[PDB]
Amino acid sequence: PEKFQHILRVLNTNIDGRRKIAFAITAIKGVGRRYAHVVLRKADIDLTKRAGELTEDEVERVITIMQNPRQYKIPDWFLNRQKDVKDGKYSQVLANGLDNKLREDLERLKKIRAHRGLRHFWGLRVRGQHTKTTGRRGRTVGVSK
Amino acid sequence: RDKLNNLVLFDKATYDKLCKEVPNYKLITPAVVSERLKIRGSLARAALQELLSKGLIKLVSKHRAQVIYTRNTKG
Amino acid sequence: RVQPIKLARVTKVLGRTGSQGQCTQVRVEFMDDTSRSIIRNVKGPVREGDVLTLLESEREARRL
Amino acid sequence: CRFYQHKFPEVEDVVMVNVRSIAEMGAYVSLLEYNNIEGMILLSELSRRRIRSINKLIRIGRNECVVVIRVDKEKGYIDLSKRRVSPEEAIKCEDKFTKSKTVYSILRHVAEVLEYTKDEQLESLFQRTAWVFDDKYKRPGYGAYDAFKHAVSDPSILDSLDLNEDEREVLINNINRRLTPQAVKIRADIEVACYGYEGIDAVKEALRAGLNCSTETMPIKINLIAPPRYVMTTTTLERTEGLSVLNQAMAVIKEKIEEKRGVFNV
RNA sequence: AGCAGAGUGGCGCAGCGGAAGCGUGCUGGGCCCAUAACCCAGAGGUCGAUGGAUCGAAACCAUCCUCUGCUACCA
RNA sequence: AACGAGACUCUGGCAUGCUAACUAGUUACGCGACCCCCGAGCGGUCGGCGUCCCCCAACUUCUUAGAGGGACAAGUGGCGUUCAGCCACCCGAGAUUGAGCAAUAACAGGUCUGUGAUGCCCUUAGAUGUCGGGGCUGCACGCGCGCUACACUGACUGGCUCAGCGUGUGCCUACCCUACGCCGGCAGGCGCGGGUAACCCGUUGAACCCCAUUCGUGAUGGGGAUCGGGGAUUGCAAUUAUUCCCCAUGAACGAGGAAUUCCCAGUAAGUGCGGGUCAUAAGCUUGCGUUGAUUAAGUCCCUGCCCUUUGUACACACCGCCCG
RNA sequence: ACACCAUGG
Ligand SMILES: [Mg+2]
Ligand SMILES: [Mg+2]
Ligand SMILES: [Mg+2]
Ligand SMILES: [Mg+2]
Ligand SMILES: [Mg+2]
Ligand SMILES: [Mg+2]
Ligand SMILES: [Mg+2]
Ligand SMILES: [Mg+2]
Ligand SMILES: [Mg+2]
Ligand SMILES: [Mg+2]
Ligand SMILES: [Mg+2]
Ligand SMILES: [Mg+2]
Ligand SMILES: [Mg+2]
Ligand SMILES: [Mg+2]
Ligand SMILES: [Mg+2]
Ligand SMILES: [Mg+2]
Ligand SMILES: [Mg+2]
Ligand SMILES: [Mg+2]
Ligand SMILES: [Mg+2]
Ligand SMILES: [Mg+2]
Ligand SMILES: [Mg+2]
Ligand SMILES: [Mg+2]
Ligand SMILES: [Mg+2]
Ligand SMILES: [Mg+2]
Ligand SMILES: [Mg+2]
Ligand SMILES: [Mg+2]
Ligand SMILES: [Mg+2]
Repeated sequence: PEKFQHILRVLNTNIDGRRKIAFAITAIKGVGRRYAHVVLRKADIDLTKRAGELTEDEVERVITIMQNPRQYKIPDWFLNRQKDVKDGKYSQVLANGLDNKLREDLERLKKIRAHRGLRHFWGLRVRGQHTKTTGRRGRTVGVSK
Repeated sequence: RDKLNNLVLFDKATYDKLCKEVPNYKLITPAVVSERLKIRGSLARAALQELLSKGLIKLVSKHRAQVIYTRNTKG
Repeated sequence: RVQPIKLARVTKVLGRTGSQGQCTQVRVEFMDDTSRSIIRNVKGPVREGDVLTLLESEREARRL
Repeated sequence: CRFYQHKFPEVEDVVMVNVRSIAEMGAYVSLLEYNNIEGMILLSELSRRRIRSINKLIRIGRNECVVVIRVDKEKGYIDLSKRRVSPEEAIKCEDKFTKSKTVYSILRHVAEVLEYTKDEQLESLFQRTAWVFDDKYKRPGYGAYDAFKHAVSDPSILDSLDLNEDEREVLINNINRRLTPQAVKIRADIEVACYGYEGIDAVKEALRAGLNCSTETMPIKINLIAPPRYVMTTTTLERTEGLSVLNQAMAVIKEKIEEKRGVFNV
């Protein structure tokens, strides 16, 4: 039924219209399953459609709700950047601002040279896990001279 | 693994072949219909429920993990 | 090289043969003329009275 | 597809198989000088002397040349052996294997351009063309490769039956990258030691007369490996024609330095 | 200078166009109370360099370079 | 004649026989009440559902726990020098539950870091007898016990329906198990009660399993490592994230080389629940239930053990001795 | 009708 164009190019990422919407839009970063289901419910569109069955007047509404969530009554405890450390905002950072925020957070930490930044610099484990018997990336060392 | 490129929904050729197989198959299950054509297997369930609605196939068993139909309780 | 199959009935259990005690010496008659008897080594849990199938009945078992 | 006129292997033939894996009773193997049917080499049937570990004399993923001991064409069983494999048989088996792979790989442009939707195209092409390409000199000792050996050196056979489209200019190109060049070795042994000053322009009356009764300018080899042993080779032809033109060369070139002064080796 | 042979894993080598392995060495496991022997896996490749043919090469052709044996031994 | 084995103690299986129970129940109807006709009928009388309420009702079947009983190779047939005993079968709750305890002789086994057990040596005020801070967790690598997975005999989302062994307010020591109302998406907060316990949490609404949805062979909605941002609680103090919750990032892994461990029936394995440590907290261990197989009824091959005969140049005992 | 099986702070 209705073999129409399926491959979508949503902002800076490729979606396949061969999948269901609630699991197709998770291909974008910052959008998981629990977030995408809510973004699709608030937009009043159906949830049994393949992602190719959406004409150009649904996708636009879906993304404008996906990017301005607090406008459409998506709560605060549910967003992936809350009390933004340097601006006090609440937001979902979605596609490319995610990598920029992550690198900005790592660089902020390394700047004041806190301990987390020093573990991020030396490529070690940042939480409090033992590193004596895990990680194990290098090569075997020979004991016979 | 491998690459099974199945169809997410029918086209007219597969759509007529799906109605031209009804008298042929003694056992009808979603997996058999998936293997005959190139169907995403979750579309085969909808196709068989549609065929059942039109009286074209007869349900012999339905369970959570298995469904079975047969051709018009004949032959 | 061409021989038919022979069904044989077990009439006595002798002992357990093989390195691990893994097979059994058994005496059988031939289901056609009871006046015949041979000794075979059987692999499974054989009782007395069972019927074995012989793919090669011109052989006989020595041991092991 | 199938590499051989015979669909299935026959008893007492050396098939060049690919060991695909090993079970508790035997190495199951992919036969590939035939279709890709499964076969088994039995672990008892694998050596005559004691084996220290099996992961040496078999390794999964190596092609090797093993004989057939039983085939059941009824339900598709092949049993194979490595006890029953001769080094002299080892000489000829991968010869046959590579000569069959050559005809399988020449039958690719066909599948490259023809109805490659199915692979029955290549099966049909095989049973049509390659079935008859070897039944003419098989017992004399030639496979399906002799037809194509002749196709560019003497094209009369491919046109002696059906000739198809866009297959000629592929085979008459590529087999003459590999099989055609002549085994040239016939460096003539011209040994002389003269005591005259015109001894260089006295043989020059024959220096151009390597091959006689031909054109003056036809290309020959100008050689010098030692002042006492001059050397000659002429128009290449084929190496028995090469020996026919060369047979008197050592003598017809010498018959000019003997006449002036001094007696040489004949 | 010439002939012949060779150039592929640290080292010896196999590899008759559908294309990277063997034997040894190296490192770590196994087996044993322990060491050697023996078993396993891992690491390490401009297939001498440069062009060309071929649908395609380490392999065929051409030029050059580098080793080894043997004569030439050459103002 | 003595010890060890056996006997012995706890435990699991059976008693419609005994003893006797609102801190356990059943049945009956006294009942009374709710509800539906769901049956004859009217809807009432008769019935059907009730962890709804009562009995100074009758009783002990289910629950509890005491006393006795009961199994002995006793009966029957074979094999046994007709002895000791073995196999099969009837009857039966059962014809071979599981643990505790355990000898002479010994080991240069472990423990001086359990001890107001302890000899000798050392130190003893610039202490090797107390407070603050850091470590025991650091990471090229080698190894051991384990948890979660590699998905369709599955994951997800709903619905349905069943346990047993336990623990519970602390003396110095200050903290226990929780019902039910409200507030919050969640972790959690506030307010009022019960329990020193067959009395309250609790009829312990456990998980796997069962019944329906969505997915569809694609490292995918399998897997959940690593990492960013935010919110709670314990505490004197959480950074080297104590633990918990929420949105996001989404690695290896497609059944595992040479080797090697454990296991015979309510057992292996799957599955959850308690106790121990515990201001905070289990991928550990120690117990409990729940679903519940395949394979054996053997042998001495491999690794060892026991008894006899035999050989020895060993006795620090073959991991010995010993020749050039 | 018998493959290999060396040595010991
Ligand atoms: Mg006595
Ligand atoms: Mg008796
Ligand atoms: Mg009975
Ligand atoms: Mg007992
Ligand atoms: Mg003892
Ligand atoms: Mg002590
Ligand atoms: Mg002391
Ligand atoms: Mg201690
Ligand atoms: Mg003190
Ligand atoms: Mg301190
Ligand atoms: Mg420690
Ligand atoms: Mg341990
Ligand atoms: Mg599990
Ligand atoms: Mg536990
Ligand atoms: Mg507690
Ligand atoms: Mg605990
Ligand atoms: Mg512990
Ligand atoms: Mg063992
Ligand atoms: Mg004994
Ligand atoms: Mg003695
Ligand atoms: Mg002595
Ligand atoms: Mg010794
Ligand atoms: Mg000595
Ligand atoms: Mg030894
Ligand atoms: Mg020595
Ligand atoms: Mg010595
Ligand atoms: Mg010694």
